[PDB]
Amino acid sequence: APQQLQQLHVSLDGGHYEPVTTFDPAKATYLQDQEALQENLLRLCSVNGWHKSSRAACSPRPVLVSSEHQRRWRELHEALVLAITDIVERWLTDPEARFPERMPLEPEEEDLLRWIDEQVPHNLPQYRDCRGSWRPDFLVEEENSDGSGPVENFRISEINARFSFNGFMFATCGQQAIHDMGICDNGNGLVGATDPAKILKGLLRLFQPGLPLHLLKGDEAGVDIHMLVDFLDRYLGITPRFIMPADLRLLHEPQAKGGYKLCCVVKNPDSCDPATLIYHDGDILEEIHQVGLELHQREIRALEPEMLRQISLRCFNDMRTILLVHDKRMLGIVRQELENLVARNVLTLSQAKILDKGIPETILPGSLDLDQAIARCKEMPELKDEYILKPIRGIVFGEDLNSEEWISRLEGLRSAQLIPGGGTCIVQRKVKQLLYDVVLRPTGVKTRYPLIGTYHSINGEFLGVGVWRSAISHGGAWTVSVMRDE
Ligand SMILES: Nc1ncnc2c1ncn2[C@@H]1O[C@H](CO)[C@@H](O)[C@H]1O
Repeated sequence: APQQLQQLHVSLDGGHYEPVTTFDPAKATYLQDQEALQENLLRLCSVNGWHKSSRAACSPRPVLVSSEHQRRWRELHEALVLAITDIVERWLTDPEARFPERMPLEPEEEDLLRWIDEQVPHNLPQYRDCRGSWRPDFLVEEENSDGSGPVENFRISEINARFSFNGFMFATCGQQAIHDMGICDNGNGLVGATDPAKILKGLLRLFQPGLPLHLLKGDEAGVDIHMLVDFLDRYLGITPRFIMPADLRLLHEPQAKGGYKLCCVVKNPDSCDPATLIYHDGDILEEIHQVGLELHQREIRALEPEMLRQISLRCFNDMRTILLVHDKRMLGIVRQELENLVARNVLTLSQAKILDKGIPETILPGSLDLDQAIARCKEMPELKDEYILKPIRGIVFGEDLNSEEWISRLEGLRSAQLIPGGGTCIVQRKVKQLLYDVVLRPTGVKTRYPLIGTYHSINGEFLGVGVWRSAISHGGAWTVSVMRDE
C-alpha cells in the first residue's frame, strides 16, 4: 500500500517524529512549540510585513509527503502547462476553434488580447516565454488504482494567476522556519519537501532587480506582497514603490516603448534622485519600467485603453495569464481540448489521461455539455447532489437545493456570455475529499478534516508543493511539508 499524506508531531528537543494519529500528547509542549515557530517565522519577514494573524495560524506539525506524491504533482503540472500554453497561443489565432465564443471575456478585454497578438513577438513574447506566476489549488480524493488498493488522487480546483505572490512567501518562510527549528534536515529522518531558496528565487525572476520596481494595487489589501517587500528591503536593499491606478500618467514620446512614457505620481519626492523626477502639469512624476499587477479584473477594465496598453508592455503577470489562465473556465476548456491536444502532438496519450484525472469534470455555460446535463437531471433528479456551482468572477452545492431550483440555475447558464460587469457559473463535479487526522492549533484538539494543497509555478517550472490548509486570510490554520530521508 502507498504511503499516505499524514501530519507528524516532531519533538523540538531531539527531533523524534511520530504521526499525529498515534502520538500520545500526554506530555506534549504545543504552546512552547508555537512560540518557537513564531519567533523563527520572523527571520525572512519582519513583524512589519506579517499579519500577526497569519504568522500565528502556522502549525509546527508538518505534513509528510511521499516521492510518489511529488512525481504526481510534477507530472500533472507538465501536462497542464503544455495544454494551457497551446490554448492561450491559439486563443485568437486558431479561429476555427472558437475559443472566445466558448469562453467569452468582456469586450474591452478581448480587444486587449487582440492588440497583444499584434505585438508578438517583437513587443511582447509569444506566450510560452512569459507565463509568469501560477499557483494551482488541489483537493485530495480516493481512487481505485492495478494497485488493487486505495490511492490518493489530486484534483486541481483553480489556478491562482491574477496576483503573482500569494502563497509564495508563506511557503518560503514556513519551510525556512521548520528547517531553522530542526524539524527537518537535522538528522531525524526528515528533509524539507520544498526548497525555500527555489521558491523565493522564482519570485525574483519575475522582474529585473537592477531597475526600480513598481507595484500597482488598488482595492486589494495584499498579504504575501508585503512579505516580499519586507524581505527585499532588509536583505537586498530593494525598495519597490506601491502605486495606485489614479497615480498613473502617460507622456508622449517617440523614442520609447510603444511611443509613450508610462509614469506615476511620486508621494515621497524628497527621498528620490532629483534627476529621476519629471515636473509635469502640476504632478511630480517618475518613470515606470516594470510593474507588478495586484489588480482586480474590473480595476483593469477601468483603465483608459491607452493606459491599459502601456501597462501590458511593462507588466507581470502578462495580461494573457491574468485574463485567460486565471479564469476558472479555462479548466473546462482544457477538458474540451484533450482529444484535440493529442491529435496535434501537444500531449502524449498518457499526458491526456493525467490531465483528465487531474481536473474535475467541468461543464461550461453555453456548452452542449450543459444541455445534456439539463436533460440528464430532468430524467434523474438525484444527480444534482453529485455536482456544484462555482462562480467565475460562494460555491453552491446541488444537494443543498431542491430539484426545481437546480434545473432553474442550470437553465440560466445556456449562454456562454458574461453578465455585464459580472460573470457566470461553471458546473463542477463534487470531489469526495479524504479526511485526515490533524492537530492544527496549539489547543491540541485532534480533528478529522480534509487537506487543501497548492503548488508553485514560475514560467512553467514546477517549484514545489505549497502550504497545506485545512484560506489563511479568513483565519485558517496552515503548515508546510517534509519527506522521509530515504
Ligand atoms: N470540485 C469541487 N468539489 C468539491 N468542493 C470543491 C470543488 N471545487 C471547489 N470546492 C470547494 O472549494 C474549496 C477550495 O477552493 C474546497 O475545499 C471545497 O470546499
